[PDB]
Amino acid sequence: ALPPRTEKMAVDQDWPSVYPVAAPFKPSAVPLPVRMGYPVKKGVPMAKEGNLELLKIPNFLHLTPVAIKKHCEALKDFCTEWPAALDSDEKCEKHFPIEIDSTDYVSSGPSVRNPRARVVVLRVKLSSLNLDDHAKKKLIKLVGERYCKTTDVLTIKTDRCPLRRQNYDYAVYLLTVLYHESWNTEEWEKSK
Amino acid sequence: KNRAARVRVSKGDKPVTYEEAHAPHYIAHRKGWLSLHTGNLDGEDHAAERTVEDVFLRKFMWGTFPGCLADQLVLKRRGNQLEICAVVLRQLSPHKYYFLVGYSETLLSYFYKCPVRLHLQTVPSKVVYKYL
Amino acid sequence: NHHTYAELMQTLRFLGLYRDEHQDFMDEQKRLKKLRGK
Amino acid sequence: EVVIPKKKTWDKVAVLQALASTVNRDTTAVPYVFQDDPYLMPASSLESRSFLLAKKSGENVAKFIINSYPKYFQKDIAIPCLMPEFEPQIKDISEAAIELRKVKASVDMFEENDETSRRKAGHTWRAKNNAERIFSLNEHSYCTMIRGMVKHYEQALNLYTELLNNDVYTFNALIEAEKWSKILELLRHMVAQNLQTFNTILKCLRRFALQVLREMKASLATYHHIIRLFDLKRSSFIIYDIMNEKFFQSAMSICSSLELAYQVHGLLKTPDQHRNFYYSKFFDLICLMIDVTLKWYEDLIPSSQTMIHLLQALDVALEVIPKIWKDSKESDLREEILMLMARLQVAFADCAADIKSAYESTSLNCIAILFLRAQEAWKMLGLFRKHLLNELMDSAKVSSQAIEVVELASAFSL
Amino acid sequence: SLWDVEFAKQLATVNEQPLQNGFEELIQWTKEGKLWEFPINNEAGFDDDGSEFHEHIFLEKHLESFPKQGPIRHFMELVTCGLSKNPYLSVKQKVEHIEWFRNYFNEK
Amino acid sequence: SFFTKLTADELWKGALAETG
Amino acid sequence: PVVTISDEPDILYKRLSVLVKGHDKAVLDSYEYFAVLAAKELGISIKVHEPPRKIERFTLLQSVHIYKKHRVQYEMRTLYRCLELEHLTGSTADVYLEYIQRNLPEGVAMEVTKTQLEQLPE
Amino acid sequence: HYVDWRMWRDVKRRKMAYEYADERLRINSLRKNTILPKILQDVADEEIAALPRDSCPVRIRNRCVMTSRPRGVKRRWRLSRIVFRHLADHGQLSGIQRATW
RNA sequence: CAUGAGGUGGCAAGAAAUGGGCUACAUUUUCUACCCCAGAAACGAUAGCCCUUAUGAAAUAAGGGUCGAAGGUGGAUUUAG
Ligand SMILES: [Mg+2]
Repeated sequence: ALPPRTEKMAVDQDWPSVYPVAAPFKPSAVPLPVRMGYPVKKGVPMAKEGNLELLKIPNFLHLTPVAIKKHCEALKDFCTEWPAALDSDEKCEKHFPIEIDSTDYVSSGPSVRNPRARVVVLRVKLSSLNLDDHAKKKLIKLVGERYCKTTDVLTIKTDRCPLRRQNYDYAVYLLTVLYHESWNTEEWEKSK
Repeated sequence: KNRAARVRVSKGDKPVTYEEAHAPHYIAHRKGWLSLHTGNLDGEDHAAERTVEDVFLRKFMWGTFPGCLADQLVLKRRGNQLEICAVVLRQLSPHKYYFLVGYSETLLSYFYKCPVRLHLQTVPSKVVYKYL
Repeated sequence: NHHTYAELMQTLRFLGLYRDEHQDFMDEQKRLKKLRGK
Repeated sequence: EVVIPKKKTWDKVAVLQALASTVNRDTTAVPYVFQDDPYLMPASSLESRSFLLAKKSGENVAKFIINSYPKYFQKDIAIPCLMPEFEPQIKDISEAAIELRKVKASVDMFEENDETSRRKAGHTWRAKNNAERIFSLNEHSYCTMIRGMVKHYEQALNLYTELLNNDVYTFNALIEAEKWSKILELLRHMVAQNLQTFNTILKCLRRFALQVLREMKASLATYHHIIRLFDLKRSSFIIYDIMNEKFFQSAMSICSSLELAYQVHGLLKTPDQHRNFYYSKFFDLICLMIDVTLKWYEDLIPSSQTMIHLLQALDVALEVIPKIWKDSKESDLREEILMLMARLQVAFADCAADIKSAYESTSLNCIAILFLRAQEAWKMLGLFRKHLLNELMDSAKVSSQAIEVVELASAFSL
Repeated sequence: SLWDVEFAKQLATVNEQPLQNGFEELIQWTKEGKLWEFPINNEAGFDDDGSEFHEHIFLEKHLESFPKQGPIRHFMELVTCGLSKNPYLSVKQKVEHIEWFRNYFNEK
Repeated sequence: SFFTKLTADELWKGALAETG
Repeated sequence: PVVTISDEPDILYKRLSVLVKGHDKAVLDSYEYFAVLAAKELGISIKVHEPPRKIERFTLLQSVHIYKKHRVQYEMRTLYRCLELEHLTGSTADVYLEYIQRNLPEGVAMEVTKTQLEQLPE
Repeated sequence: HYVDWRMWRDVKRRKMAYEYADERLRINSLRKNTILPKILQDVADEEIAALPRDSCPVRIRNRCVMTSRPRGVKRRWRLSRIVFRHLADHGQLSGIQRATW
């Protein structure tokens, strides 16, 4: 009774302040004569005031492209600029050699724990090692299934230890000791 | 004949809502799903335990909003945020209506272990799409 | 757990905050069986 | 080289208190505690205050089941801390309260840790026996037996008199003990044996001048033991010091007894009962001193004393009377609206019949007057006689001899 | 004592102005903790006491080394590398898995 | 259990037996 | 506006990938319309492509009893989207991706991300 | 408050397979070897036999979650082939459609 | 004080016929190579026992070993496209 905000809202009034969060529909607030439903064979599609699917829409009425701009005037900060690293990544290679991944699988619902969120594969190009003229050759022969030939990239993967922050501490440790067992000369390196 | 989710034509005096007038071969063709969650996309787990909670919340609220629930609910789900939306008839006094929001909000907050927020909507009469 | 789900709904009929139609359907029907039966 | 930039640690959940600043509290709407359809929205204050209470009995009823049987709710799903519940228990069950805990004092005895813990949780005549048994079982033992006894100023200072015999609650039982030299000699005695201690030692002088010209500059709660005496942070002080020319709710009483309120307006950009006195007693100002009235009408109560000063704003300055009718309930509230149009062809005579349509559920006799200005007016004259004149003769001559049958009894019932 | 923490209670009442907008439900909801601690790292909480890639994966420090060339020790290296590839089991239950196996081959 | 339990408008239809 | 920077320089990401995974196609091309306008107001070099969908249909029996010659078959149309960002810092990404995950839609738009930080070794 | 006595025959077989799961993991880690010769591997074979019924995970028969059919079950959504089909036609699982191909 | 509940063991093999399909009865085939320019053979490959393996408290399934049956395109009749 007395349906508000829709005979009483004016234009040249700010909508991004009306729907601050994502919300459900709440048709008495929304001033559009939007319609829903597959109509009957001689009828109009359904109203706005009593629907179900305009509330079953995932509802991108929050965050209009003016709400996007007017949010980020307090969110252009938190943010410090990208270093002028002289890109195409080759001059970001001899600065920044190794490459890693650390994924999250954001689900919804009650809990957070996805056990496929500790997946760490660590990629290193071999042209960034620069201390490998024979201890290149047993790095390659130690890792059987890795080190492609068309691209000289090493991918060591760890999913043996439950936390993501220590799989990274596992990946860095097998990169450092296989490098040293490569620079370890062995007794039977000759008798081939 | 197949009788899966249709109501059957009888006369001219039987009213029916948009949803249950629609047969189940129109589920994403002409209808929406009544509950949204991240379960059935592949390969995601926690599709399984959620739907035996999803069936409670429309069997809970069929009894705690008794005689007044207009059609089925909408059970949105945003991360760790269970969003129930409901359209309900204009038959009860509003002092009762505000009671069972915060009754059911903090009893469904402390069952799912999430926050739960209710958004009611009031319609005077049951909205009828078809006089079948 | 099916006790957790089904006994909480027992007490929420007992405190009368949730009015279910199935167990209403028994205790009215069980009223009219004990008038004759049993 | 390329130098890597700064790990701008982005101040957690304040990441989205940053966004809440951008959204303004919008107009044209109810406050957000309620629901957004018109039926569940309230209309006036009595509905809205009850409704948040009606929401509140949602909580305490739902909570009660959780706390009276928690074994429905021990399925722990991750984790919020969201889950329900002769020496050792004597200090443990002193934390979960009283009378059944403190009764255990002598069956155990048949130390000073729970002699100043379990002997505090009462505040108690019979449990005052164990209060003097405190060091018969320190400083805290003998302290607030009397600071918890300025409520349960007599038997408190008498125990402050009987503690000098052999904290911040030395200065709280004795803080509000005519009496403005012992008051002097109490805060010289504070070095003998705060923003609360000084804030209690003028609460008592408030109810029972020359010490009130002195009590200040020895801060927010150090003003309500001052602002009761007269009757930015610099722009509080440039407001408050120039007021002699828990916190605010008196300052709308001074500014209503006397641009003056716009100094308070800065601290608003910095209770449910007195937070209307905030707003109702502010609207009486901005109405009196028009364009700046019409904006502030839309801003305050959309998101009986407020409509007894509402209408006379329109007196001193014309078409918004049928606008402001529908917010009366959203006789007495129905007559001062009917005062003003009796003091124009289309919009004024309609809503008086809606006051009549209000009335079917100095008042009734002023409905015929504005209506004929711009049949159904006579059936009010039928009830003026069973429950003014010079316009009834006016409307008869223009509307003729059957209306010269109307004016015949106009002098007969005089 | 009680009087220091009760002044943390009645203090909360004087500033508790209502929620008033759509954002401060989300602000309140993790100041308590029912909402998520956005951003999501999928391992929030969940520490295993500073586990760190040598307790989980080198079960040498809990072996209590026997005569190594005996057939029992080769069976313990099988069990050790099995417990190595667990992300499911923690390090307190890995040593407890050995602990039952320790009280068996002293018996047999 | 609870998950057996059902509405009324299915229950009277299964108890009245108004169609063959 | 309170941020309180410290001693410690960046973690520095490169080529953050976002796989938004949905059911309704009309949400995701309205989700990516937000995400290009959530990211090109931070000047972020961005591309979008659509991975092919995996529709995992399964079958079920129709009557409660007999009649294996009568099945009904169900399906999941579950769709995809990539939000291939490139070369952005560790502070900026985790606040850009904040505003993304805070305002991802309802049940539709499951999301998967890859994070590749670069990081000088020892 | 399980829907049959039958489910509560089977709840007992999932909790008594769970507390005795550590034991069945460690004693049956002592058989499937080539090493530790057969006398060391045959007195461990008696102890599993004297460990009871209702403990091994083979005695579970994997049942529907609310109407307790033993078969016709769908593992991903937990429920049998009828009552899952009851909800999918009112549109009550996220993204279940009729397949028309 | 049972037509309910709980425990251990057991029940599913064929004088026979019949329904549905696999394998075949082969030269458009059989074995290897290649998976489509060859070269050899001039049949059919179950079931049955035997040995390991998998999974499992505990043996059904796979693989290998041996045997190499009935089988020569099949009546009235009938099915699908
Ligand atoms: Mg059919």
